[PDB]
Amino acid sequence: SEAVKKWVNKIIEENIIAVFAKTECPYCIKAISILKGYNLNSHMHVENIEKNPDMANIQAYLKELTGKSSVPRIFINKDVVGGCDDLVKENDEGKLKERLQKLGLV
Ligand SMILES: [Cs+]
Ligand SMILES: [Cs+]
Ligand SMILES: [Cs+]
Ligand SMILES: [Pt+2]
Repeated sequence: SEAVKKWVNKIIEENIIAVFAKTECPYCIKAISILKGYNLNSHMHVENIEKNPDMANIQAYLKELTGKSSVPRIFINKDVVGGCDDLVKENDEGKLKERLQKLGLV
């Protein structure tokens, strides 16, 4: 399905911070809260892919792009950050702030 891929691509390309998430997902909530703590709201988009008829196609494409089908799936300026554990590692080790600095976001 080209439509699904194009839809996912538009979300990633039109938002510097793009998070694919689902309902009642604690690690989604944690990752989003961490990102909002950098005052990134204006350049963030969160897409709930569970409330979507094509969830499985979206997840399969996210796995093709990132290696995992699970949510949260986090992209920053089209680069794959990964899941919430990946975000926590980057945040604790300073890489997240460097990412955001290079983008003029921090
Ligand atoms: Cs912060
Ligand atoms: Cs937003
Ligand atoms: Cs930090
Ligand atoms: Pt949005």
